[PDB]
Amino acid sequence: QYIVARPVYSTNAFEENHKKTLDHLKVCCSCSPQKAKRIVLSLFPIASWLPAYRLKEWLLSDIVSGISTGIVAVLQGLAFALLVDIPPVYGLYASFFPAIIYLFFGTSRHISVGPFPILSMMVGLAVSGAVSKAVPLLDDERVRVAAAASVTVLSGIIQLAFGILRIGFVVIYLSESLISGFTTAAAVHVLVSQLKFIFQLTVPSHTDPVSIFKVLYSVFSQIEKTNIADLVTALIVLLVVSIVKEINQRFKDKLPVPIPIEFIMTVIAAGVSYGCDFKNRFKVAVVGDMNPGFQPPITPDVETFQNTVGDCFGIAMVAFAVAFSVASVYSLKYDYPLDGNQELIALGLGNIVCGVFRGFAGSTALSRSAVQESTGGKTQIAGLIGAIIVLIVVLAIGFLLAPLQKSVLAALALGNLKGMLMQFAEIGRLWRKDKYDCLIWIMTFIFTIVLGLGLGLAASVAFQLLTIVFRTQFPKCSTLANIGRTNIYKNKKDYYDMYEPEGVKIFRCPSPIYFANIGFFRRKLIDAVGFSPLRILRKRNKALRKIRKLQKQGLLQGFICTVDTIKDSDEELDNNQIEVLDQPINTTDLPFHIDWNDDLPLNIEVPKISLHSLILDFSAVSFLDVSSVRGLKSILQEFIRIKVDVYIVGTDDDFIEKLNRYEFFDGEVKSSIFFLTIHDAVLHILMKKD
Amino acid sequence: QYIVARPVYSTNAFEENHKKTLDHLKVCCSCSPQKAKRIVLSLFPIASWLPAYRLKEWLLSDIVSGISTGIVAVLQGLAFALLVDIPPVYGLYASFFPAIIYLFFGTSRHISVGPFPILSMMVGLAVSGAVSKAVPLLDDERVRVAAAASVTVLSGIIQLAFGILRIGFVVIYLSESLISGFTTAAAVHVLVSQLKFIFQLTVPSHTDPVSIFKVLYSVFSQIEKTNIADLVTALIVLLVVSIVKEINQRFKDKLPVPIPIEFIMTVIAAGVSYGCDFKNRFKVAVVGDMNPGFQPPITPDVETFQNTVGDCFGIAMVAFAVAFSVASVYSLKYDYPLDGNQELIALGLGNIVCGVFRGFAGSTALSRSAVQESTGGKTQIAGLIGAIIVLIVVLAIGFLLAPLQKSVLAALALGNLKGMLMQFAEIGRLWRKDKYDCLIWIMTFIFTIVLGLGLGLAASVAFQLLTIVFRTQFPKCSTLANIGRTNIYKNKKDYYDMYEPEGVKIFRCPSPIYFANIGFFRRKLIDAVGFSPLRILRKRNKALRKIRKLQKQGLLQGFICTVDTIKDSDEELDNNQIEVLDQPINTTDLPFHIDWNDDLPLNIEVPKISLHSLILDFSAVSFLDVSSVRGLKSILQEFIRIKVDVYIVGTDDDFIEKLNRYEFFDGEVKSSIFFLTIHDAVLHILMKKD
Ligand SMILES: CC(C)CCC[C@@H](C)[C@H]1CC[C@H]2[C@@H]3CC=C4C[C@@H](OC(=O)CCC(=O)O)CC[C@]4(C)[C@H]3CC[C@]12C
Ligand SMILES: CC(C)CCC[C@@H](C)[C@H]1CC[C@H]2[C@@H]3CC=C4C[C@@H](OC(=O)CCC(=O)O)CC[C@]4(C)[C@H]3CC[C@]12C
Ligand SMILES: CC(C)CCC[C@@H](C)[C@H]1CC[C@H]2[C@@H]3CC=C4C[C@@H](OC(=O)CCC(=O)O)CC[C@]4(C)[C@H]3CC[C@]12C
Ligand SMILES: CC(C)CCC[C@@H](C)[C@H]1CC[C@H]2[C@@H]3CC=C4C[C@@H](OC(=O)CCC(=O)O)CC[C@]4(C)[C@H]3CC[C@]12C
Ligand SMILES: CC(C)CCC[C@@H](C)[C@H]1CC[C@H]2[C@@H]3CC=C4C[C@@H](OC(=O)CCC(=O)O)CC[C@]4(C)[C@H]3CC[C@]12C
Ligand SMILES: CC(C)CCC[C@@H](C)[C@H]1CC[C@H]2[C@@H]3CC=C4C[C@@H](OC(=O)CCC(=O)O)CC[C@]4(C)[C@H]3CC[C@]12C
Ligand SMILES: CC(C)CCC[C@@H](C)[C@H]1CC[C@H]2[C@@H]3CC=C4C[C@@H](OC(=O)CCC(=O)O)CC[C@]4(C)[C@H]3CC[C@]12C
Ligand SMILES: CC(C)CCC[C@@H](C)[C@H]1CC[C@H]2[C@@H]3CC=C4C[C@@H](OC(=O)CCC(=O)O)CC[C@]4(C)[C@H]3CC[C@]12C
Ligand SMILES: NC(=O)n1c(O)c(C(=O)c2cccs2)c2cc(Cl)ccc21
Ligand SMILES: NC(=O)n1c(O)c(C(=O)c2cccs2)c2cc(Cl)ccc21
Repeated sequence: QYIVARPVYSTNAFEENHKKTLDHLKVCCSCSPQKAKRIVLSLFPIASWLPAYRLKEWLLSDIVSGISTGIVAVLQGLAFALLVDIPPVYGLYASFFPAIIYLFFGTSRHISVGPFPILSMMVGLAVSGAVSKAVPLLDDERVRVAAAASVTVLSGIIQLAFGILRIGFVVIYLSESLISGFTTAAAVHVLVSQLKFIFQLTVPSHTDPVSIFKVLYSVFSQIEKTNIADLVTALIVLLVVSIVKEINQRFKDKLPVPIPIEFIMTVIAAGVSYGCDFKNRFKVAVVGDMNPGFQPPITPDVETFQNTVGDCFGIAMVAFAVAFSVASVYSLKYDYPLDGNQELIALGLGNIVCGVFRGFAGSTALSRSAVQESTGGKTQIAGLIGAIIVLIVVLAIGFLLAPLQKSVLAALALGNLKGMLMQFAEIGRLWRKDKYDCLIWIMTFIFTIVLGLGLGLAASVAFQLLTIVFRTQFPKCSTLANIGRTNIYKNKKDYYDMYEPEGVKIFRCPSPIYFANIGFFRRKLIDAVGFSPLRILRKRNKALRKIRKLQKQGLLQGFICTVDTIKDSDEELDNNQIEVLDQPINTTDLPFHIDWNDDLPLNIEVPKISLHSLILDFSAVSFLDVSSVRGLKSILQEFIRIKVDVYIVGTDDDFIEKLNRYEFFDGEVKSSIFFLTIHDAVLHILMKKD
Repeated sequence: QYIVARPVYSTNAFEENHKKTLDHLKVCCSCSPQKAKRIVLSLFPIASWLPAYRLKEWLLSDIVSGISTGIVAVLQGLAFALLVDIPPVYGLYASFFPAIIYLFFGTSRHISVGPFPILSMMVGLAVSGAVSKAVPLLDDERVRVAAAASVTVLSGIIQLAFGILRIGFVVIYLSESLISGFTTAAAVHVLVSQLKFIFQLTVPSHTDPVSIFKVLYSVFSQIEKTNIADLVTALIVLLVVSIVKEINQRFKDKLPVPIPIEFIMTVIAAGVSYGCDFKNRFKVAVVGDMNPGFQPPITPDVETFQNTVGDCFGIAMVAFAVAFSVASVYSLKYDYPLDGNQELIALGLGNIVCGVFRGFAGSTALSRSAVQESTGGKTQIAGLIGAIIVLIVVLAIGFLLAPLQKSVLAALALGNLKGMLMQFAEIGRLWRKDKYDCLIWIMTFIFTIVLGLGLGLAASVAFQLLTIVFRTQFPKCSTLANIGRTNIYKNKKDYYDMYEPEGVKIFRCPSPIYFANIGFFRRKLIDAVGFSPLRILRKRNKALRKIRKLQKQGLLQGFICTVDTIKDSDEELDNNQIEVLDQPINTTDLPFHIDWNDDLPLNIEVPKISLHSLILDFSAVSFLDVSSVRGLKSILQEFIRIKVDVYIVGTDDDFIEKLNRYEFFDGEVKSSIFFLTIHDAVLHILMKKD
């Protein structure tokens, strides 16, 4: 049973009966020989797991996973190089250099970095913006490569500058409702942007607010020019891949290393396209012969930095958020301490080295990481084998992809959109849960469809921040009362036999009071008390001025009258003199001790007040700002001058220690109004009144 | 003394011992004859105070205040029409039509609407943007008037659309730190923009990111062309007005209706400029003769709506925020119910009627409202007399301002910048108070100086919203303990003789848990408990799998061994099989009842745990979202499967009623874990353990 027999404490009788107990530059600038061995081995993390490498139980699994992710990285390299309007050889450069740099500088053991379609589509939008903003067949796709490389270099520089300044916690402003709303709209963007390769149409590059319908108009105005031999091949590839992926999602009994339908269908499509001369019989958009070898490095152009300095921030944000959210899943499994700041440095170095050698930007993909982890990827040596496969495709076997339809690539990339399109079926899962994150989802989807991918992310983040203000805009403030003659105080409109003491009003605001809900708090407090205290103070001051005017006239003196009725000379105060009606009342010059409650002398009318104390339950108020401290001080000054005691209960110690440095406590609003709980304020009032 | 002898309640034993107690379209669509008389008399509020008009005590004071504000409105009309590059006659139209419309449609009794310099400067920027974006001496200032009228019409339409949709609470996103940071930067903008009239220079219109230094470069590159006869006159006017304003701020004894130095200095300057032929002796920039009469109305141009649709939103926001913050001061005095939604409708109608008749936009000014209220303005009839004065200046006495220097106007408008420039001396008043609103002030000032007035307001609002996330990003989570063997639980690192029970950990997070602080909450909870529970669950599952493998081999059977030492066959789990290490443990198929704490059989190693229950004090957690509910459910599922009881205390009723519709409670995380306070959870643990 709950038995308590303590005295009544009031936060100053408690702090005197139980006694309590440069700034950062001398702990962060101490050059020690034990700290450099931590800093270097956390900056260059290949010296930490490569000596501690269990060879005999990991090498074969890493080799198998490396081959099985290198084939997928080759097939996804020259398929994401079509979302950018560059030749498809520049997609193989994008999946080789970051996989080499992340081997030396990365912390995650299970992701395989390369390109992934949302970031390559954002790069494809930014390069068309840089082309359309620059001052003055093969000469068009030269400046596309030369500007995509510079967009990649600038995004890597931004990511490296994030990683050096140790701001790796920027992923927490990217809640999963915003990610789930951005991802389906990016999937719709991919599905629309890959229509011009299935139908084999010619679409000009659009870079504007809404461009998901400009591409739709430019495609659907020339449906009569659709190559049937490309559409039939893309439809045949698309329904086989979905059926075999459905079979691979089910049927997982006696089935190790599930059947790769993408590689098999690509081999079959390339063999058919070579054997029957599909470039000459029909007229298809075949992937031409790539130059065997790498390209010499280019200097990044300066005039395209100043044109796309806004899009590279969004590219860096998306490339860090995706590569953190994917890697944290495999970090919760296997229990390794993934470091957020080193990921930005590794991805920035990988993107810089990729952009110097004419690649394009990218981070890890969810499907390639799932292929690398599901087939037994133990460490990042599988990424090295996956990069060696792309190296041997670039150097030697480049002619084997020369009879590739370029519509089977767009059909394969439309294959695994079902993972990002099923999240449409969660709005109903969010409508019956919060109705604020459903709003965040809907507004993120609308802003990403309409305002593109660069501006839509910033607009959805700015709305996600406004949602938190919407949550605490109109709090459900209530009035409390006692249940069962004990220390249980709950809401008055809930239980039956609640007892409320005489002249005590316990008020509770269940939200942190800041600038958007201080006026609402004041209005709700005035409506719950029953009067405005400034109105009663002004009427009391008017009555006191009339009383002392009658005393100066020689009528009053307790307070006996001479005549029964006087004239009702309502001396109204003009401007620049009405501010004396807000002054505190002093009755030291009078012999009587008026209380403004029983009655007054002749034709003096003052509204009555039954209160003598109110209690503010501030147990849920988390913080205050200058506007709340100013408004709260203005409220308590009206409540104290009206002879009503105020108590603020339920606060802990650093709340009072923060309120000390707000110039809150003066000779009127003393520091002895803070009590511990609600019940020892009611007990203090009851032991003070009698 | 505090004596309590209640039983121990657990939010389900409490709700069964004390029994408790279309949606809005049928209360908002009820056409009643008593509701129309409220709606019309709140929409057309001149029918409410004009019959209730105490004539014999208000008429003379309203006439005096009307004359004294009409002179100031005339002198401020054709001085704010120089911040826009229009002829000065179009400033007298801006202070006449809104004062007539606000008489019929306004609620405040003490503001005098007209132009005010921040909004006219924003109009002057937007009109230059509309000129510089339009496709193709007197022909330049024709399109300035024709585009400023359309910017005014669009801003009035936006304000009227705000007032009809009843969103009049948008001023609460405009905290006083943001207003105080925006106002001084607007004052610096006014002081720089009025330099070309003192020196009498020719400056082209700049409309861009940063333009406070483009005007400074265009002025200070041609200092050698400064008219000395204008600079000397502006300096003579400027130091007299400041001295007499200092004398008027002090010396307020036997001094009614303080001496207007602006009208006297304007009369003296005009008389000197006429008597000595200042347009011919020197070569000054005198205010030319205005056409006597109004202008016929124009249709607003459509092509300039689409160019400045972004700036008109900022003009409407500033025009509502200033006219609300000024009117609320005189609404707190005199006690009248000012309505926020009617102010938007009245200002929108005033701006529309002003923009049709070739005026420009505006709301009330602080100085004109102070002049109208301080001289005895009782109602809005003083605004009507102030408009009649502007009418008689436009119609008849227009030649009296024709010898006006146009540098004395810029010198007068630099006079009362001291009210908006002294707020520089509050950063030190905000540095020792919060250091978040000092940051809001500094970032608002920097964004308004750099990004102009239109974009700077939006950027400072977007940073003000981010400040609230910065306040609750890293909360100061703590561990509590008991003081003095009673129901007082406070922070463990504060007091000396705090007692903590055996195996109980009371944890407290003093912030609402949302998406930005759920990972920090999980990391702080794991660091305060002392272990990760998923690690102990995985090691317990590995040990249990080894135990049952030894049982299948025929060695174990309580739990006696056969041999002393076995081989250390560490059967490590591959991928797609390691997720069985997170499953709950069941020991129903074993005869023994292992507890994972004392010891285990041969070479089995499990980490020990001293906990058996932890308590989460959620009294300060105001709300949750889907990310917090998901992460909290994931935390409690690890803590329950490890055989550690969890209790969540300090929550009130609608917190549990909200958590019901989150799919939070299942067969594992039952609803019986919620307790009332901290002490009756500790008492429940102590009465359950023995
Ligand atoms: C939820 C909503 C309110 C958020 C804000 C949406 C706006 C950002 C969208 C909605 C309508 C859009 C406009 C709809 C149509 C057009 C015409 C379009 O014209 C062309 O592409 C050229 C046509 C030609 O040259 O003939 C240019 C973009 C624009 C202005 C769009 C710009 C982006 C707008 C303003
Ligand atoms: C806000 C969401 C929910 C709906 C979006 C509706 C509109 C904003 C969209 C739908 C149809 C779109 C239009 C569809 C086709 C075109 C043609 C397109 O191409 C041209 O005009 C090329 C030049 C020419 O041929 O004249 C320019 C964009 C435009 C006007 C689009 C502008 C944006 C529009 C009006
Ligand atoms: C804290 C985050 C938001 C990054 C820091 C702010 C950036 C958004 C700013 C700071 C430096 C700025 C740059 C400073 C100088 C220039 C050169 C300038 O070159 C010109 O040709 C001038 C005329 C013009 O293009 O407007 C173009 C803008 C640019 C790249 C600016 C683009 C915007 C930048 C990158
Ligand atoms: C958000 C924070 C952590 C980012 C910190 C880094 C940025 C402040 C720097 C990194 C690289 C900088 C860029 C490096 C080079 C240039 C080119 C420079 O071009 C010129 O001056 C034009 C010269 C010419 O046209 O001849 C304009 C600034 C800009 C875009 C810089 C803008 C500022 C950037 C993005
Ligand atoms: C606190 C800071 C980081 C906030 C972001 C600041 C930017 C929005 C500012 C800082 C530097 C500014 C730039 C500094 C100089 C110029 C050159 C200026 O050039 C001209 O006016 C034309 C010159 C010519 O024609 O010769 C155009 C604006 C611009 C790009 C400014 C645009 C606005 C910028 C990028
Ligand atoms: C961010 C805050 C704290 C400091 C701001 C520093 C810069 C962003 C400012 C200071 C000096 C400014 C410059 C001062 C003078 C000019 C000349 C001005 O006029 C012309 O160039 C006209 C055409 C010509 O004559 O070439 C254009 C803006 C510019 C470059 C300004 C651009 C913005 C600058 C670099
Ligand atoms: C909820 C708040 C933020 C207001 C609602 C959204 C507005 C910001 C949008 C909705 C309608 C939009 C307008 C819809 C159509 C047009 C015509 C369009 O005309 C053109 O010549 C098209 C090409 C172009 O200028 O880009 C110019 C943009 C404009 C005015 C748009 C400007 C932006 C507007 C006002
Ligand atoms: C924030 C919410 C509450 C505002 C609600 C009102 C707006 C949605 C409306 C009110 C007036 C509208 C404007 C009225 C007229 C026009 C002109 C119109 O011009 C054309 O279509 C061009 C025709 C041509 O060039 O021939 C473009 C949209 C625009 C700016 C409209 C944009 C949308 C506005 C601002
Ligand atoms: N598992 C696997 O081998 N693959 C995929 O999952 C692919 C996708 O459709 C992706 C959509 C978003 C990221 S990947 C894919 C595409 C090609 Cl061209 C070759 C192989 C592929
Ligand atoms: N009280 C008064 O009569 N006046 C002022 O206060 C003036 C200002 O400087 C203002 C600065 C911001 C708003 S007003 C002012 C200017 C002129 Cl041209 C004529 C009279 C004036």
